[PDB]
Amino acid sequence: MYDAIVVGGGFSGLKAARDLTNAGKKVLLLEGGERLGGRAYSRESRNVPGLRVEIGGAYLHRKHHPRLAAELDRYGIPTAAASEFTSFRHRLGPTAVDQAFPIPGSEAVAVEAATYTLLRDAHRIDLEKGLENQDLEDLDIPLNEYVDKLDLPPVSRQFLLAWAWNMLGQPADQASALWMLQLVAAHHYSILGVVLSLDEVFSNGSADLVDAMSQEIPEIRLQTVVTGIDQSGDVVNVTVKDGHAFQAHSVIVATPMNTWRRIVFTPALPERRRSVIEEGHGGQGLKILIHVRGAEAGIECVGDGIFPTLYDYCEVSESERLLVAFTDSGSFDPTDIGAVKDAVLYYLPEVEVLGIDYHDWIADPLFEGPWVAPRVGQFSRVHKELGEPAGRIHFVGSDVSLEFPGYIEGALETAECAVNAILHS
Amino acid sequence: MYDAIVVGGGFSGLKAARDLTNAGKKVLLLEGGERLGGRAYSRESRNVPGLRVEIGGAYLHRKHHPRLAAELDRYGIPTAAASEFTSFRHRLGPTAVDQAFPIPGSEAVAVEAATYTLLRDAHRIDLEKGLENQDLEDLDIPLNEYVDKLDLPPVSRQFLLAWAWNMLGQPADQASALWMLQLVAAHHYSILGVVLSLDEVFSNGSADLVDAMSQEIPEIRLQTVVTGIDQSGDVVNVTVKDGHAFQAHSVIVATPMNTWRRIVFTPALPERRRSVIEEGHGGQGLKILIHVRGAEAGIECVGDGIFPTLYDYCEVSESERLLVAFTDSGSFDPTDIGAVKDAVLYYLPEVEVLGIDYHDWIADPLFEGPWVAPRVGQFSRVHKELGEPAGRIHFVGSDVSLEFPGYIEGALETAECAVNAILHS
Ligand SMILES: Cc1cc2nc3c(=O)[nH]c(=O)nc-3n(C[C@H](O)[C@H](O)[C@H](O)COP(=O)(O)OP(=O)(O)OC[C@H]3O[C@@H](n4cnc5c(N)ncnc54)[C@H](O)[C@@H]3O)c2cc1C
Ligand SMILES: Cc1cc2nc3c(=O)[nH]c(=O)nc-3n(C[C@H](O)[C@H](O)[C@H](O)COP(=O)(O)OP(=O)(O)OC[C@H]3O[C@@H](n4cnc5c(N)ncnc54)[C@H](O)[C@@H]3O)c2cc1C
Ligand SMILES: CNCCCC(=O)c1ccc(O)nc1
Ligand SMILES: CNCCCC(=O)c1ccc(O)nc1
Ligand SMILES: CN1CCC[C@@H]1c1ccc(O)nc1
Ligand SMILES: CN1CCC[C@@H]1c1ccc(O)nc1
Repeated sequence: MYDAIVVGGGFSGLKAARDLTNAGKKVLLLEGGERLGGRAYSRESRNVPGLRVEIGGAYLHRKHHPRLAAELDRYGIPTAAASEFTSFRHRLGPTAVDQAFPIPGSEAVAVEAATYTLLRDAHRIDLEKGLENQDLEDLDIPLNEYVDKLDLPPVSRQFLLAWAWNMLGQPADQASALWMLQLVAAHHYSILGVVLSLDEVFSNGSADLVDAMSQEIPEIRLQTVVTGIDQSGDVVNVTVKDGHAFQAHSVIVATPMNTWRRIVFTPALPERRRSVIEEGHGGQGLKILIHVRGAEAGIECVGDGIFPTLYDYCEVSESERLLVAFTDSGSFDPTDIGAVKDAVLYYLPEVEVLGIDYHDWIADPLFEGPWVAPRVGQFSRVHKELGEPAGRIHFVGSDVSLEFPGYIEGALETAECAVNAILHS
Repeated sequence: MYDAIVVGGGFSGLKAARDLTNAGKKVLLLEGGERLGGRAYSRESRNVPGLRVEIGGAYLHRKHHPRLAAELDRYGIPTAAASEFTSFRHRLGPTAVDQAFPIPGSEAVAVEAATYTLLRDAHRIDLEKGLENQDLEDLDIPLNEYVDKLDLPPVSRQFLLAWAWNMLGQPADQASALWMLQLVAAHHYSILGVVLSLDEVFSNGSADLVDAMSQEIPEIRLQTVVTGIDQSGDVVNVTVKDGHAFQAHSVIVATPMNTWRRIVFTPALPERRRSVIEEGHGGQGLKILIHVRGAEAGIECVGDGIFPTLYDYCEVSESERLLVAFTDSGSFDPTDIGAVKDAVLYYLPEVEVLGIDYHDWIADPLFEGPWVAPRVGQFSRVHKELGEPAGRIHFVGSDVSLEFPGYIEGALETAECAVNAILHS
């Protein structure tokens, strides 16, 4: 038997398992798949042989993300500034300006006012309490309705909705305004910070840190899918798809929220939690790497396209590049290459699409989702609860972070909490 | 005897006297000087013969200033867009950008935050109540201290303080933060609107409207300085520097606040009012028209100069122009032409100063001040009261407007109030 079993080998699981190990505990980490790192997934390009790409999480900001910064410093892991953008090719209408902040002067007053309104709303949110414990229900409404109340003129209206489509992985009519405001809160109550936190990448890929962390973890089982967690006895029993059970005093669930519904918990999880767990969150984020010819370097495009954002990712050669597009998988089918060409040519009519690369996170049974975003009405019913212990079973992950949800920093933050909870026992 | 005597023939007095006349009242207007229009003063340039200039109030915005808009439409008075600015020559340090909004991206987050803080503060202010009736005392502190609390980085810090020096006619250490916030409130709670309301000028000068209004006023006495207002009897008696007294049921004081202290009121004015009336406000605004050679058209400069602002005013010829500078008369001596040259050359080292033109509003015994600005601590003690009736004696003027203080619109607004008060009697 173990002091602790950690279920799931993303950053959250890895941290928990390492930190518990180093505290002198006997830890087992069970990972269902063939790799560690979870939604942090560097690998070779499908389009360009020998090219290493990030197919999930990539970007960080040392100052919004201090735990991650610490990890990077700990292992001497190199980061670099993302390629700064020099060419702006927006589709925000004829009054827009082609720079990084594309709002014209004629909109300045409206933006000023909307800025005050948004930040005043975000300031209603205390990040410690949970979104369900703060009388925030009036904000838990479709983002398109919230934004209609702001009565923004067209460039700023469309610019705000494009980055919110990007950031949430949801179209405006499925996104919750409260959740948008939560992201604002999470970035020291800054609308601007939401985009500015896309500051740096791993020079050598996220696997750098994955590998550094795992090397400190003594017991790991890959291809071990947990199907059962049973704390009806004195010691927790963890059953597994094709193997013998494992036992521990404590279990950490460090798997994605939208997979919890596939595990049988005994006893059943607290009732307040059950519906949302069954529903899942509504995150439909879709990140497409696009291999292209004819693109100048340093392009950034924001607009009203089916790709709200399209921007430079990496130089492939003197004529070729990868770009990255964000949309959502409800709205867009990345396997329809004619659709990809149309969405790119909308911004960049001179560019030829050579291929795309993505991961279908939503179809992956180890995930059933990209990053977290609630359906309208979910997180004002239940939110903080989702990341609280049920007896000896802890829940961690980016998905349940109050502080940094949907970011790597959130995976680290939740793990930190569970480790400490456990070490006091 | 009259139904009403109006004392002072600026826009406030003119409106009151006209509107009362048209209501069927018997009105006398007494003006102490040789002209009508008061701090709206078009005249021929001291520097350039045949050139008509505005030596006080000039700028308006039809949408912030609806009464003024109505007056212009009433008499068919033509306005034009002020010369839009195309050349920016700021002194805001090396990270500043030479455009109308000079804040660099590196400051964007700080500006966002400060914007929220300022507007949240301005929103404490209800424009109807008076600055003394709202528990705003914590804001009634030197602007430099308030701004130090914002902890702004240099370009935005200096940009904000430059326009506030301009707008208030006071250096940061004599200006009240509460008053700055009042100007913000007055512009539909917009920091930006404070500057954007410099939208248009009178095509033919402010005298256009002065003359249109006065033509509707049947009894006017120029060179008639009021020295006494006595409402101890049943009918008000108004005594005058060199002449027989005049009598009326009602008197409107439409003279500048800083001149009230020279009139003997009988009985004495309500005690709450007396100290501030004796002090006067601390407005030291100073507007200098500068005749120059070598200046390109469309210049605008904001910076940390003894002139916080310096901008284009009018084309004099192909080589010559007028610019306008704002500073304050405590800080700067406009009769020291070597000082003027230094202050211009700081922004514009290629420009030759040929002459300056201004009016010493502060030395003018008919004014004793430019536009209103309170000393720190004044208007949180007494403010609304200054513009309230004392028995049969009304107080109007830009100086006492809650809605639009220091603007022409405020002169119209206060007059409107007094007229209506009187017509209900
Ligand atoms: C397209 C995309 C782009 C992103 N971009 C960024 C970004 O730029 N910056 C950033 O900070 N974040 C980014 N992220 C979000 C961030 O990457 C994730 O929220 C974070 O990595 C999640 O870490 P975690 O440990 O909570 O979960 P995961 O990384 O999901 O780890 C969960 C582990 O559980 C395993 N598992 C599932 N079921 C079982 C089972 N029953 N038994 C055993 N194991 C199981 C899975 O294999 C997985 O390894 C992105 C995510 C996606 C999808
Ligand atoms: C340099 C400067 C620039 C300005 N720029 C602008 C601008 O761009 N836009 C804007 O809207 N406003 C501007 N103004 C502010 C605005 O012009 C004034 O607040 C406004 O015109 C005041 O009108 P009023 O009727 O209250 O008083 P005033 O115009 O001051 O009229 C007061 C009248 O009382 C007379 N008087 C004084 N004592 C007596 C006495 N005892 N008896 C009889 N008469 C007396 C004076 O002669 C005067 O005619 C500016 C002002 C100045 C000084
Ligand atoms: C460099 N930090 C964000 C700058 C502003 C911006 O618009 C942006 C968007 C995406 C990205 O990768 N980098 C920058
Ligand atoms: C044109 N309206 C204000 C534009 C912005 C500005 O900085 C400004 C300042 C003075 C002035 O006369 N006009 C404009
Ligand atoms: C997918 N989200 C989750 C955290 C940050 C990441 C992301 C990365 C790039 C981008 O353009 N938009 C969002
Ligand atoms: C003197 N203030 C009083 C109202 C507006 C006026 C003014 C005019 C021009 C300028 O640059 N600053 C202030």
